[PDB]
Amino acid sequence: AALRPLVKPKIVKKRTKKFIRHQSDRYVKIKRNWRKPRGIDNRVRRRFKGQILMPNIGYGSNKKTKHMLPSGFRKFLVHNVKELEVLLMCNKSYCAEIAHNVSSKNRKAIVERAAQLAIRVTNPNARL
Amino acid sequence: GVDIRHNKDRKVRRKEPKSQDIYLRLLVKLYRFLARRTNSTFNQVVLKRLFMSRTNRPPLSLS
Amino acid sequence: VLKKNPLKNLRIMLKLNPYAKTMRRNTILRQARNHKLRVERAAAALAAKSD
Amino acid sequence: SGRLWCKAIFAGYKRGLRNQREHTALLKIEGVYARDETEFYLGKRCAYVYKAKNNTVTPGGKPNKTRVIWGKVTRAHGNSGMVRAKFRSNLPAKAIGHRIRVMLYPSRI
Amino acid sequence: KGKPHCSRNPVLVRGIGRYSRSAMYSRKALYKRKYAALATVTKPVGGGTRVVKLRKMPRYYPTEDVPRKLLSHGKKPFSQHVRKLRASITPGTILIILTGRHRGKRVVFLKQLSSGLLLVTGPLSLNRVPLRRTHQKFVIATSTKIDISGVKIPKHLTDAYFKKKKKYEITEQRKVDQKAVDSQILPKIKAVPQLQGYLRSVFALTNGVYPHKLVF
Amino acid sequence: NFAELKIKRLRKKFAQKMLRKARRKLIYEKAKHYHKEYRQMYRTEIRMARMARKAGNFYVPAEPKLAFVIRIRGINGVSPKVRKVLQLLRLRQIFNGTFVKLNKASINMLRIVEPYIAWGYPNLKSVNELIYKRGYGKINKKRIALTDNTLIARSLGKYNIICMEDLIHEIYTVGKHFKEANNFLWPFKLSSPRGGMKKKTTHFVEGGDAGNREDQINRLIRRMN
Amino acid sequence: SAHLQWMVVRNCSSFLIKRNKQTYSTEPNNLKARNSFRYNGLIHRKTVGVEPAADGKGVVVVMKRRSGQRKPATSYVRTTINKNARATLSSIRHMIRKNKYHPDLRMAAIRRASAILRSQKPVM
Amino acid sequence: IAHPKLGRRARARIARGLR
RNA sequence: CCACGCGUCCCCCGCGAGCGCACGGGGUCGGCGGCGAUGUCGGCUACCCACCCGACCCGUCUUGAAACACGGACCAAGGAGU
RNA sequence: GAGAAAGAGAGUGGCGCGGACGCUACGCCGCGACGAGUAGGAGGGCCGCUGCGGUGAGCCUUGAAGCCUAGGGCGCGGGCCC
Ligand SMILES: [Mg+2]
Ligand SMILES: [Mg+2]
Ligand SMILES: [Mg+2]
Ligand SMILES: [Mg+2]
Ligand SMILES: [Mg+2]
Ligand SMILES: [Mg+2]
Ligand SMILES: [Mg+2]
Ligand SMILES: [Mg+2]
Ligand SMILES: [Mg+2]
Ligand SMILES: [Mg+2]
Ligand SMILES: [Mg+2]
Ligand SMILES: [Mg+2]
Ligand SMILES: [Mg+2]
Ligand SMILES: [Mg+2]
Ligand SMILES: [Mg+2]
Ligand SMILES: [Mg+2]
Ligand SMILES: [Mg+2]
Ligand SMILES: [Mg+2]
Repeated sequence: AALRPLVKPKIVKKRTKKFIRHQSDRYVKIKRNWRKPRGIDNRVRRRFKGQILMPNIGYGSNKKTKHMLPSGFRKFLVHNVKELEVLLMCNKSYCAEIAHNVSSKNRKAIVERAAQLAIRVTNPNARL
Repeated sequence: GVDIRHNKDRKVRRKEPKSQDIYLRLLVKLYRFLARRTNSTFNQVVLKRLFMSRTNRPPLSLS
Repeated sequence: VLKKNPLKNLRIMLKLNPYAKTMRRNTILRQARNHKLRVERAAAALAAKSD
Repeated sequence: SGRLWCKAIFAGYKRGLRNQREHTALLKIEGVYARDETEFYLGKRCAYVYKAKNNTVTPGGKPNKTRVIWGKVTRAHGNSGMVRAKFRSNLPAKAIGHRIRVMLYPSRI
Repeated sequence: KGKPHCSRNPVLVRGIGRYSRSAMYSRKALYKRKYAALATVTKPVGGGTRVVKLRKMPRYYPTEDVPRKLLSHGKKPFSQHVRKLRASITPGTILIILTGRHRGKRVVFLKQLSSGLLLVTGPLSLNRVPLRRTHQKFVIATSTKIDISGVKIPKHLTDAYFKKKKKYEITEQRKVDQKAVDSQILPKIKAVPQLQGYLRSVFALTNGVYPHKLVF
Repeated sequence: NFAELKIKRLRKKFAQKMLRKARRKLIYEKAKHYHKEYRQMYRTEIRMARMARKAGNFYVPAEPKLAFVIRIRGINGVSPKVRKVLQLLRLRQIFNGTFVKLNKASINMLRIVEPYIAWGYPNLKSVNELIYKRGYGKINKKRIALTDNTLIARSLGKYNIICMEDLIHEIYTVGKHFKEANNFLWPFKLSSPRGGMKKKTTHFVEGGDAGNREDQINRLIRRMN
Repeated sequence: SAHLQWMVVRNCSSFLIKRNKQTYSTEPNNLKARNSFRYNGLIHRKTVGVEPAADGKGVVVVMKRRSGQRKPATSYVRTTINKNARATLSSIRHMIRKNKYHPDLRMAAIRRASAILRSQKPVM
Repeated sequence: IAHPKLGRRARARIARGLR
């Protein structure tokens, strides 16, 4: 089995779809990253019915289950082995993640140090 | 809905000084405690006066 | 605190109003006693039907 | 060795004229046609049973193609014995006018 | 210490005693009943005497630990809930089992077991239904009863007797209890005409047959 | 030594327990006397109507002094005079409701607002279930739901109002401190009327729901509550 | 003093590390390794620290002494504890409790000693 | 009796008489 | 009947113990059942397709734009309060 | 936390070595009511880009920047990590 967290609440998320920016589906020049549109006759901005939704604050996640992975953990981006004695104490809440640019002969040292220190790694078998 | 007007809904006054001075903020940490935890209102006035701006606490003279 | 309903729930009602216990005792005694009295008048009327 | 489910038809979602709410099915049960008469079916497990392409499990048996979406019957609707159901995942509109079984087993009799 | 009495208030409705506080002062007779005012063992060792500490300190501490829950009151465990039947189910009632592999079959109900469940046999000579438990909710109860009050159900069969162990092979005392209760039930239901054919037959719904309209 | 400290704190804890128990006996016998007073108030009007009828004369009863006022029409498009009188009657949301004692200033304030409200003369059962089910208190301008008698007694103890049924007695028998007790009560937030409204935009006389239905408000509190 | 040093080290220190909406402090004598006034290992007159030994068994417990504050070489005292897991924790408990030596974090030291001993008994 | 200062001896007398 | 006993002066007529049940400062079970190694189990989101309800194309000037108002074929880089 | 201006105040005579979390005080927590928005104004950005002083005994030929991706994800979102 893996390394189970301390507490594992049911993570209720209010919305699972992303917010695509209005008329991102039309053009290639319009990238789908959300921009609140300042049009004066704009059908989305003034909230018509059946239109693209807007990202209000009320879609914000619960603070107890925010940034929380489906395993129950939270990430922490780790570059070297000296950044696992940091999570030596946050064993049950915060899990480690190895950076992309980190070499193989250092990534496996990170992985076996985290296996000693009982810290779950999100990507423990990355390159090899 | 409710027919409130939300114009003056937010009190404008300071919660903290706009200074990153650290001796002033340690005096704030002492008088936050004394104003929160005594019943004397001298400490609340001294808390509110450490909060202020340079042009709100003008220098009185020795005269 | 969660507001429990004093009209449905009973010990909240007694927590707010301890005389409500004797008003709701005396009225259950009253309902049962008047019920017995009306059943006795109905059975006496059936005896009058037999006579 | 016969049928143990009443026949019901998924008429539509619970809807208004310019809005529908897909969390609540409208079920039309055969034979009951009044609110005086719909009282027996409140709280019954209802189910939309459908087949598929690839095999899935079947408890108390071996895997086959058939699949379900369970639910329950919540409250009457209208005056013609129409009723509301809530399924644990919302019904596809594939199911409009197709047989939902409405069981008997949460009995109160 | 004295021998305990029972509650001198007869329960009128739930939560309300039939006698007020002064009447219960009188009935309890408080007027004449007034009043006024570990961790170490020492063991011998072949040395001296060693003061062993039981309840030792823990060997390990987890790096992060949950707090204690808030205390709430009415949330009893399952084994001490209050158990209810429906009104339509009395011992002797014929039932229509609706959910198991014995679905649709008509069955004589015996008694209300300790964990809420019903005890069941439509006798195994008739419709191949053993001494089984059945859940109250999952069962249509018809209005067909037998005069079952003069039977002796064995006292050694409860939830701990029917609860599953872990190929399933029928033990001997299952057969012995099955026979010892069927020899008491089956002649009692051959006394009612056409009842054994009813209990061998299965319930089913055909066309034009609606359970709200039909009385059973 | 602490052989004195623990017995002194036990004597203090026992003293405040005995004080609380005497307060609960006070609240009990006050609620009993209030029940007797309501019996006498209800039978007095019947007895006087009977004596007037057997003397042949008529008996105009006491013109009612306590109304319950419900805002039935929404925020949008309200004349400003009606706006100001509604927000002195503390009917801001739709389907709110406040108790209001009646006199010459108050009745005329109510009939400025009259197309926007439904107001009537509530029964003792209406006053009861409004205080028990929807009755919260404006404590330190927060809306604390009234769960104990101490929430009422810490704010209204100086008007000799120490429990919830004493608050009910004040509201129903409009007393000296009706202003203070009613203003302690937050404006009631009733639900939409179960069964419905016959017509929102017309007076009760004209086959509608606005205006002064007199004691038919006790039909309507029961289904907005 | 101590608060004066904390008002400087609280945001612009090099042991501080801020990413993934978390914050930590990688300083050499920090129980629980997190950025706080309570646990900081540089700004107090008295401080414990729990480190694994150079030999791969047991815990070196670091104490900050009282006299030589401005003398960083003869400021810290090491004690190596290479025992069972019960008496190692009992020694750290007595050392921080019965000296009345900064008892804010006796339990944090016991957690950290236990986590080191967990990591120091062999792997599954 | 039930208000604190003036009913102090009264509540004390009831508390003694309960024995 | 939310009334408790004693002792005295007056008038008119302050610490008793023990347990236990719970309509009592927000859910628990000290209750269970199934299927699981080459075909199944879980992944809302992201790939395709289907169905129902909704659903006019953006910017802009406007009292009012989907307009039979003007600008816009598509894309990459540059591009405007210094 | 308790309906009631203010002391679990001091004085003078008649065995077992045990007790969770916390408090980046710019932190953490508790109560209530509230949430429309063009022109506009303000706040917060652990949103983003390029360069400089510090710093991470940072990363990198055991493969950095970039680019592609039906893969796993986080955040209301800007975006970001794999
Ligand atoms: Mg336009
Ligand atoms: Mg417009
Ligand atoms: Mg609103
Ligand atoms: Mg506004
Ligand atoms: Mg403003
Ligand atoms: Mg209008
Ligand atoms: Mg209705
Ligand atoms: Mg359409
Ligand atoms: Mg233009
Ligand atoms: Mg122009
Ligand atoms: Mg024009
Ligand atoms: Mg304009
Ligand atoms: Mg045109
Ligand atoms: Mg033209
Ligand atoms: Mg033009
Ligand atoms: Mg053109
Ligand atoms: Mg560009
Ligand atoms: Mg807004």
